[PDB]
Amino acid sequence: VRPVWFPGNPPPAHLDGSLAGDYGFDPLFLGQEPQTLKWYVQAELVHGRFAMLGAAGIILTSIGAKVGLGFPEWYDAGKVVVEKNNIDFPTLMVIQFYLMGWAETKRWYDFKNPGSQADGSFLGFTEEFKGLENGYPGGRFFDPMGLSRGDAAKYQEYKQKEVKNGRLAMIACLGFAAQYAATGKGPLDNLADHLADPNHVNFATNGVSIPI
Amino acid sequence: LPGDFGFDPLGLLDPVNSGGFIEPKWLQYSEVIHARWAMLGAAGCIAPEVLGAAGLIPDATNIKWFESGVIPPAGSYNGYWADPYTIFFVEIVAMQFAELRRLQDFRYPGSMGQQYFLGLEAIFKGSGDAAYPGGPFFNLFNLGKTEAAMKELKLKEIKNGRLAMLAMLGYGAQAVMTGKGPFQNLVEHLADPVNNNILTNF
Amino acid sequence: KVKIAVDRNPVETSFEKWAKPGHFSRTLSKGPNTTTWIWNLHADAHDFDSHTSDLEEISRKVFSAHFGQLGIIFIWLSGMYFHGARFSNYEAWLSDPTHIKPSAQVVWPIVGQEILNGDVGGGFQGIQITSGFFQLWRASGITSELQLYTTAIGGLVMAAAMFFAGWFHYHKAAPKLEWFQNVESMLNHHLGGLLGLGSLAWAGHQIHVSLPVNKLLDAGVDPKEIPLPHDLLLNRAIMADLYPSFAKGIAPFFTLNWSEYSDFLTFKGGLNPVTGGLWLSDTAHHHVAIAVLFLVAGHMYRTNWGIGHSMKEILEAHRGPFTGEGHVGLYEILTTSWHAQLAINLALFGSLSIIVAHHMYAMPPYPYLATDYGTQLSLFTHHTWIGGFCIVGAGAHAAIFMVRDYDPTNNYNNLLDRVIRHRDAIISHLNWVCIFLGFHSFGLYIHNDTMSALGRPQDMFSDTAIQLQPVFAQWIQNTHFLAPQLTAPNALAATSLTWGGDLVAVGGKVAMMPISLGTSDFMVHHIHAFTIHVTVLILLKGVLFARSSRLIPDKANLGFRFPCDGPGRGGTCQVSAWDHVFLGLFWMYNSLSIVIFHFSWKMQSDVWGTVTGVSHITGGNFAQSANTINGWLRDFLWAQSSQVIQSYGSALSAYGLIFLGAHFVWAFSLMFLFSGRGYWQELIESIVWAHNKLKVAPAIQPRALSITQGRAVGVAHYLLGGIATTWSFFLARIISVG
Amino acid sequence: MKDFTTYLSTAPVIATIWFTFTAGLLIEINRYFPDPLVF
Ligand SMILES: CC1=C(C/C=C(\C)CCC[C@H](C)CCC[C@H](C)CCCC(C)C)C(=O)c2ccccc2C1=O
Ligand code: SF4
Repeated sequence: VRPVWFPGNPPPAHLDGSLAGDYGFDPLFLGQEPQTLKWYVQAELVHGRFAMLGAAGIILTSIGAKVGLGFPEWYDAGKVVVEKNNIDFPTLMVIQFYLMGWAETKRWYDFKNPGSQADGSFLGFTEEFKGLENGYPGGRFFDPMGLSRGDAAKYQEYKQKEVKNGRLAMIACLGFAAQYAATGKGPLDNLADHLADPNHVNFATNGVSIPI
Repeated sequence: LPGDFGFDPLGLLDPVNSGGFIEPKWLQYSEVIHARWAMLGAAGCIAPEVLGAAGLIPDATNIKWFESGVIPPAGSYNGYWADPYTIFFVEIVAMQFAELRRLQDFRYPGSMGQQYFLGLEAIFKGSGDAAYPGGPFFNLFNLGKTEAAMKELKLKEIKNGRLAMLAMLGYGAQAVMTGKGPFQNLVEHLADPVNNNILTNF
Repeated sequence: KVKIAVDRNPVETSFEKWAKPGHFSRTLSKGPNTTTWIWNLHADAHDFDSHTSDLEEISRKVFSAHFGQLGIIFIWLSGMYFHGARFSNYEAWLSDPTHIKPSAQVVWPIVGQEILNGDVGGGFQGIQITSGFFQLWRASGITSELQLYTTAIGGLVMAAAMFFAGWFHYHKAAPKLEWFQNVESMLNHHLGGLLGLGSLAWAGHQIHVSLPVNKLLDAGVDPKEIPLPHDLLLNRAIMADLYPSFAKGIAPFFTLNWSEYSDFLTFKGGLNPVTGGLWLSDTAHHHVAIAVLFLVAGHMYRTNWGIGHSMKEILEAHRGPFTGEGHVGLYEILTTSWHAQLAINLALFGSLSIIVAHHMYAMPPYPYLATDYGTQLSLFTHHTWIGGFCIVGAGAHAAIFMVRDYDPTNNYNNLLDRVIRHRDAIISHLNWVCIFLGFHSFGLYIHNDTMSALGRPQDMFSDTAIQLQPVFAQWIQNTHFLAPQLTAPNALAATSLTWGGDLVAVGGKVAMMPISLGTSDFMVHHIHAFTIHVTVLILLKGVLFARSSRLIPDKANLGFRFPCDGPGRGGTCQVSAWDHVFLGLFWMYNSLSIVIFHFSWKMQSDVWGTVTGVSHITGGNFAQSANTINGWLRDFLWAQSSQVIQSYGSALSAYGLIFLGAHFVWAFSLMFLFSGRGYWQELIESIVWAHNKLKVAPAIQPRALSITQGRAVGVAHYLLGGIATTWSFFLARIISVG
Repeated sequence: MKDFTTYLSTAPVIATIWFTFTAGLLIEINRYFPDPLVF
């Protein structure tokens, strides 16, 4: 009864509508298995949040570029900033590695053992590394504002909005990648261009995307 | 049933062991589908030429139909507000939606009037028959509230559509042979039913 | 009443049985305990008669099987076109088919396989393809590798379609037995439509595409200079330029004035001398004739209306006095046994492919093909081998039928019955004649070599010594040489120069010349004849006594394939028609190896070479060396061996490599050929003691192969080694010397 | 899906994939490190 990703057909078995963003879309039944499905839930959450990060930073930097603030174009920005500063690329990379490794490992072994990460074996903290749900580590740290601990209904709505904006951000960053891969320019530039002539600024005008 | 003059030599209407899309329902469905298409195609190809013949339309218009640009080798028109492919793109997505939901009916009747579709779902109950939905839209006016006149309209539709299909065949064949407008050919064969014929064009 | 009969959604679609080995068969479905389980599992995967008993379901199985087969072939052709479009010098060779070697395979810059990317002309670095795709595409008139790109793409699409077709027709809608049995319908359909239409469409493509573009090719215009094919289709102007008949279009055809169209339907015969290919006008005339023929042919039998014919009726009608029931019931038989139609088609098709190769080297159609001596030889040997194997497979499945589907109760006194009766006298006469043939034909060469070593060449059998001149073949050759005068007044040239006449030269290479026939050729023909007669002998014995024998009155009860019936009463070793077709494989390989030797040497000696006189490759040595086997071995083998035995350091070095490797594997087969599975299992028991000694036994009980399986492994490896050795030798020699 | 997983856990396909993995390993090895003789 809930709006299917494809109106008219019935949803699959392992897809029901229990999690936000469920429109019955697994034409390949990858989630036939509960463990794998739940894992995929967490993976989609993580990737969507990352894409949200990506889109936000990109759009900010691109505004700073187009308006005369001297902000580099994102795909150049990493090189240009490492050059403008006296930083060592491998050092940056390895410290970043350390950090992401530790935190992501904590998350990994929490997925393994649901609650062993809040035992207080860490320095002095307890339940502040206790996941509220799979992919939902709602605690005092991952929810100091405590949105999860009030109005579970509006909270579910927020989950809906979260996964929504997350899939949107994923497709958005892919889009940006494509815009640069095509035009060699800034996505905001190409935007203003399509603004100039929607009739004549598009992939069909690029002739590259559609090769005719 | 309408348009059945017993004209099935090879006996394709055989019900036993049917299946796939060899099945009377889908068969006549496609029949009337293509028939309506051909009606529209006749109107489309014929309009602009006679329209310019009346001069009520500009001469930038009224180029021969095939010279539109659908086959650029056959010639294209320019003055179109956008690109050929530009138009073609949105055209694709639109017809995708239309045909898809029509098929969703044909496979699951009435099953396009339940998921929220902007209030246009009572419109999408149609009936228990493809090619004949009706509904408030697909039957604006209750034309044929009696079944006699209903089947009358049905037969008229069938005859008109099959004939229009034949007309499209003729249009294509002549425009290939003489490379001129069908209206051109009409004017010609009227100038000479004797000297303006397919025999002349050899 | 012929119509369409199908069953909807018969088979489902799940990967369930995919996880279930042996599910198709009863016993294998029980799973493996010993190792032969896997072997037999594989062996019986496509024995649908073993699978079940439903004729209809088996028909559907084989139907989908054919679907998938076609899909495989589509894949292969498409990949060929793809690599032709992407990794070839075909356009260079188009600019110059006279000094660029067709090459389409490039390798990677690795440990040393890179040396093989030799120089074939046009700055290209790859491997000379002997397939002849270049001349093929030029005859078809392909110009831009873009065309091959499109071609490969469409092939991918076609393959995908065919595989979906198999899937749908097996799991979604599978036809019904009567539908499969509407035989006269199928015949009319195929006979008319498939062949006639294909030929006619090819002729149309020829006329409107290739003949114009190939005409301009031989005119000498740059390849990238000719207008496009569809542009040609548009502009009848240029078509009338090439041939003014086109100015009148088609009304002359509608007025039966075919004479005018002669500009493109000629009857020249012979080759285009500037090209060495057949006259494309003549080719199109050929194909359109074939087309009309098959078209009018496809309307012979009744399907749903009073007119037509009844195969059954006519076959029953045809009966003679000495023959009893004549041709009765065979209708019933063919309507029922898959293996019958199979074996029939296989024998016919093998014979065809042989004839194909024959006529192909006889009158090469492709541009500058005759020059590519290597391609000629290669395709010829290829198709010959394919045909012979088709023959033996025919014999195989015929014997298979005779074991399985046979029934006396329906065939009372038919051709089959009297055959079964007097089979002994038949086979006896066959033995005698084969023995005589072998004796005479072999002893000829042997007595020659004997007088030679004895220094009495006066007493040999040579075209100089005591002669055996094929007066028949030479008389017929001259007959064909003189035929066009009266028996073919509208003829310009004989179909072949070997009927007699002049020599055609394209680029110095000998394209074609008339070939004479000496006592040497007499002898080699008789050799071939004897060998083939031996092969038919062994096959016929296998099939005739497959069900029984005065030794085994109940042989039909032991299945088709079976090791033996013990060592009792002397020893039953190797008593299956399976074994018989095995032996036949052997004798066939022998036969065709001999034939290709004959072909290669005679070509090199009296045909090929370079014009100036004729610089014959071996200078016709064959003429006097072939009468003696010493001359054979030395002057042919030992001589032409140099190319392969010194090919190292060259891009062709792989030829000698694979030469030695084929030697290796061919000898490897012999351990199977000679050993004993009992001995083997004894060794198995020893080694499993060794293993269990360390608690390392495998669950699946290791087992020595069946007698049959060992036989098969050995023979496969043997034939592989032999054919590969010969293949390498030929390739290296011809690439070096041609 | 589970049927598919089982089909992949079947034996010859596993032998296949392991061999492919090893072979690609060694080919890339020789690619980036050509001509090994000692050490
Ligand atoms: C050598 C030999 C054997 C012994 C050899 C046998 C049985 C073949 C062994 C095949 C392989 C090597 C065994 C199967 C290996 C498994 C797949 C285990 C995994 C191995 C990995 C490398 C994949 C016979 O049994 C035999 C029987 C009849 C006539 C001739 C012969 C014969 O010549
Ligand atoms: S196993 Fe071999 S040797 Fe023993 S009886 Fe059978 S065929 Fe003869």
